Amino acid sequence: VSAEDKAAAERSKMIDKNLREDGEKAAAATHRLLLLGADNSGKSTIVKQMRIYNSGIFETKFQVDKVNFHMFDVGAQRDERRKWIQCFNDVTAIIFVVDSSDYNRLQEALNDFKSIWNNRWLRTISVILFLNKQDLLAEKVLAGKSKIEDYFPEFARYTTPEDATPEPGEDPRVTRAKYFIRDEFLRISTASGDGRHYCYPHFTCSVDTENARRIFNDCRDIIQRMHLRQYELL
Amino acid sequence: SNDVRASLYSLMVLIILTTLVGNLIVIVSISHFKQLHTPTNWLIHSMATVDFLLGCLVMPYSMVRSAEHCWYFGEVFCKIHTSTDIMLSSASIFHLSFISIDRYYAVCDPLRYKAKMNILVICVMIFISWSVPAVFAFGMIFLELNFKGAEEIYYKHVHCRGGCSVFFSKISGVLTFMTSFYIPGSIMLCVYYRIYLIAKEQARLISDANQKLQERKAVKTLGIVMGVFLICWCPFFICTVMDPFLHYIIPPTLNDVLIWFGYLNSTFNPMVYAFFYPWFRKALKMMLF
Amino acid sequence: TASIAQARKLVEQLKMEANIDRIKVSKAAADLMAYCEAHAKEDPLLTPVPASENPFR
Amino acid sequence: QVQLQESGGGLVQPGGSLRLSCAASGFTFSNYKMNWVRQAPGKGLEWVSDISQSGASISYTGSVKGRFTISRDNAKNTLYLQMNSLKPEDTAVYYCARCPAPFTRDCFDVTSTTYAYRGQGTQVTVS
Amino acid sequence: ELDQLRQEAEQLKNQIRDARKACADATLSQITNNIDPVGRIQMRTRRTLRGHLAKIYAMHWGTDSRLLVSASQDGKLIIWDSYTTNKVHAIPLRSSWVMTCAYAPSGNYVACGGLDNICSIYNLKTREGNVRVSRELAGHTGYLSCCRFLDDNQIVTSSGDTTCALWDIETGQQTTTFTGHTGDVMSLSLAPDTRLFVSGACDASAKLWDVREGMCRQTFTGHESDINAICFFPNGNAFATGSDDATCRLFDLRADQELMTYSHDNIICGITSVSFSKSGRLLLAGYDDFNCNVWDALKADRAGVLAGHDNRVSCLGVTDDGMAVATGSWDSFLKIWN
Ligand SMILES: CN[C@@H](C)Cc1ccccc1
Repeated sequence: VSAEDKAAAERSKMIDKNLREDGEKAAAATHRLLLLGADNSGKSTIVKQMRIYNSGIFETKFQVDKVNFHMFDVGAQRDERRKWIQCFNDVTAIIFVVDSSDYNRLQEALNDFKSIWNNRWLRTISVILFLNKQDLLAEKVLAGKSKIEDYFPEFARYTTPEDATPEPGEDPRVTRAKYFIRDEFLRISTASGDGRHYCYPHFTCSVDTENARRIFNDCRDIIQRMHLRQYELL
Repeated sequence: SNDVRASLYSLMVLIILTTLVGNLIVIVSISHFKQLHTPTNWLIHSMATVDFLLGCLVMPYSMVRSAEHCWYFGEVFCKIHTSTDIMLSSASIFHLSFISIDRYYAVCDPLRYKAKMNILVICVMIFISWSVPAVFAFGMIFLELNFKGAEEIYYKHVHCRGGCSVFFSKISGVLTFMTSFYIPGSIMLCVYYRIYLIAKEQARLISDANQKLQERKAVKTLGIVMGVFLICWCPFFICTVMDPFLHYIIPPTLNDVLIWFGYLNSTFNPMVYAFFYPWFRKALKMMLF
Repeated sequence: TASIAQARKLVEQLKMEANIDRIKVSKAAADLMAYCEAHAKEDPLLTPVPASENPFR
Repeated sequence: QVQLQESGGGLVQPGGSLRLSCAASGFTFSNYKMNWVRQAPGKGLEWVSDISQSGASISYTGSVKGRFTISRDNAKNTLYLQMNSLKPEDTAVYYCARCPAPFTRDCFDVTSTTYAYRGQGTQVTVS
Repeated sequence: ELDQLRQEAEQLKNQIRDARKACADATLSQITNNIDPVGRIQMRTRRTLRGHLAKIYAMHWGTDSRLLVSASQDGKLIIWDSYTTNKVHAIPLRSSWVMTCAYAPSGNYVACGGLDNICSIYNLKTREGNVRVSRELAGHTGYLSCCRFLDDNQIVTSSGDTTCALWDIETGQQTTTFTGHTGDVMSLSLAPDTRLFVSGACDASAKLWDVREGMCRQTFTGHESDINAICFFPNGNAFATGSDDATCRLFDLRADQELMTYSHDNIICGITSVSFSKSGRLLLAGYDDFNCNVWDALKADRAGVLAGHDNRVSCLGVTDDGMAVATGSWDSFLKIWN
């Protein structure tokens, strides 16, 4: 009514217009990812690879097929994560990088993944699993000095999957070891998945350039399955 | 046959009541809850509005025409009623087609879906589905070019039909078949076939992944969605487009059952598109308490 | 050295806390009750004010 | 006040057996998962075993399967770790870790450096 | 030696336990059993403030009881005029992951922070009329969980690095640092006089801090899990803590002991936020089941429920005049109840 009330309403309308502009760009047209990994992991190399496309949290922005991705990596945070990891309950996917060549810490990585998977607030978030350090894993397997079955006795009985596609120059032992690790993660993935979220394993290296495309395709698949489930098509 | 026609009146009254009520629940639920305020739900809300207006503005007079076998409301109101009939039927079909297109973009363009299928484009879709049918129907009916070249046949059919009917010529029949039914129906069928293939592939992949270690929902859902539409509309439109070439052999009561299948489509649309999905039911229960 | 220093600081804090002058629970409950009784007539949420006087009509 | 007290330990010959026990108080013992973690000299904390609220589901680390077996007694509010076939690499301080929240299936920070709901720890040495 | 020091700590803990046991001559429940209950409390959603794109993580009331600042994890602070629902400001944050916000008692500034470990101060009354980042307080080695203004120049913040800190906004330096918590400090509450404040942290412990001396005066325990929320009683002689074990508890500073426990067998979800009404008779608590239980603070009876939020209730505040209650939620809507 009055001049002051009209001015307040006009300011509110301008604020709403700016909010409408913001709700499209950087709010709904961009996909947010959480990047997780241990100290020995190579998630820094993953960030460096994705870049070509004193405290707090680190953000990486990259584009694939004109789709905007914001990948977040926690910086100066303590080792207790049951509180600040609730902030990421709505990200499209979680990038989980694992040092597959470190047998001694594979169980620690598996427990990390299991806690991430079974969390109440991350109960609907798909995990993109990067089994990093494949070259180092190959060297360690070929050397034979480290007995992988001494950490995981089930490996003495595990047989490589029939559909396991190996590299042209992959030694059979390397394939068996890498697929054993992948299946160790996938057992946790499937033992508690009610179809609300899925895990997408990938074998990666520090020199690999396909990680951005992997993330793009996996986010596409995640959202496609989410929509299919929403419309009772899945 | 007083008793039989009274039973028919009761049956058509029941159909109108279910259509009106179900569409009213859909409209109120979508418009009330801010939880459901999303562009796809607004497409569904517009479709429900079209169905409700078909229920209240069109069906009862066609019931009178069917039960009394004649028109009591005069030439002017018959023209208005035919125009509204055609407009609202085509608007409902267009809404179905646009919902299909939205679903196609949701499933086959997951990453850019939220940016593409925004409120502006959905409003454009609603405007098209409300306007193109209106212009087409009213222009055809009031300018009388639907029966151009068939004046005597049109009048003979009108007299036989009980006072007035939905009459088309060969060219007008083909044109209305291509506009109201064939194009939206083909778009819907193609997009839903693609969605079916994608859903089957994804289901097979998930099943294989879960089988390597340690329901056919798409078939059921898409079968319901496409079968309701086909059963309701395909017979009427096919027979109507074939009729002028057959030289108008369709006798009364057959057009009646067919157009009442068409109305049954509007009766069922809320069930197929709103009540079928658990989220809408959850919102409705939230309304209950 | 870190553990023993932590223990020393913890025992110092525990002494500081043990030096507190505590009050009987009955008096604390009585004081809380007295505050609630005194300020009951000024709590719009306890006793809804008429729609004519609340701003969120 | 939440407190967990482990008991048992000391020297033992290789191939020997131990029965580690933890007495828990200050919380509803039956509402939480319970874990066993250990820290060998010069190494970080390592998760050893786990057991659900009712004891229905249990887990072990690879190097422990077939040797240790975790047990839970909700009536007595006591957690046990029967340690058989001990080996020199088992020489470590054993802590009992409480799940941070009740009724939850995840155990996020049980193995962290300064987790609040861990026990004081008991030292186990194998000759 | 370490063993001797820990044995001394055990002896001192026994001393404190016995001393506070001697003071438990009665219980608040049996003292208040003789007063009639407040009754079946009813509150209706007067306003529903929408406009946030993502989950709301915190909100705070201005001292005038009209303006309202809320923080959302879409990277936006919005100042609402609760009377008219109009927006007053929309501050774009440099970091999307805001976990807390504050409103200066004078209303000139607002503060916020989160996973960036930085408390940013925004000048709401810039001469040019555009909100500017007045200061960016850095130094905490963990996410900011809470922050509260003492005045236009001093602010107290709690962080996930287990420490609270008192800052001078003008200079931007940590005037005082509060240490002693074993886990993340999750909530904070200044006393009415701002001479004292209490912080609830993981390790299921609450501590009372004196801002001038900069030391812990009392440590309160009794919760079985993390303390997610804490609020001072209007009198300032007591406070209430909400925990992850689905329980609220009331502590008295002078009794140095827990007085009452607010729990029900059918409630098993954790508590995210607590607040008192103006008289302190009603204790409002938010839960992970997106309900809010209105507790009779003196009787421990559920006086009512606030329902209507679609997703987790994250924040909850009562106006200075006690006229209304604002609750935010992970569904991105704020609701004013009365
Ligand atoms: C009964 N109302 C439709 C059955 C008539 C019609 C004809 C052509 C196009 C659309 C609609």
